[PDB]
Amino acid sequence: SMEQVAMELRLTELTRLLRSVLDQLQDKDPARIFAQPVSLKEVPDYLDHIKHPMDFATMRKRLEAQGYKNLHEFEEDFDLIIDNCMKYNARDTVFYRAAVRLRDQGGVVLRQARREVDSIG
Repeated sequence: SMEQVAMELRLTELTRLLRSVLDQLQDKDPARIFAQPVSLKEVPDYLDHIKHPMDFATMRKRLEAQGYKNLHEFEEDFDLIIDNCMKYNARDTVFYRAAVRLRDQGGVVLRQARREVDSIG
């Protein structure tokens, strides 16, 4: 149908905008702490602690399959990255601190993203 195509074009354009958001958030992680999944070879107990691991490469795979239907879904995954880290790592660690700084800096980007998603529809 033509309606199905129009819906698909909307999803494609959301995917465009989420890719730009993802790039901007990942620049706020210059140490690349959140770039890849926590290695289960190197942290063998991780899944005992963290039930839904997340990282920027995993988000990018979902994004490129157009697997985010709305900004809420994308933010859910970003918040997992931060929240998983702040639970597994203690306050005094470079990991925890990196997450706090990513959260704080990403907030600004996500605030305007929400306006753009609503604005463009």
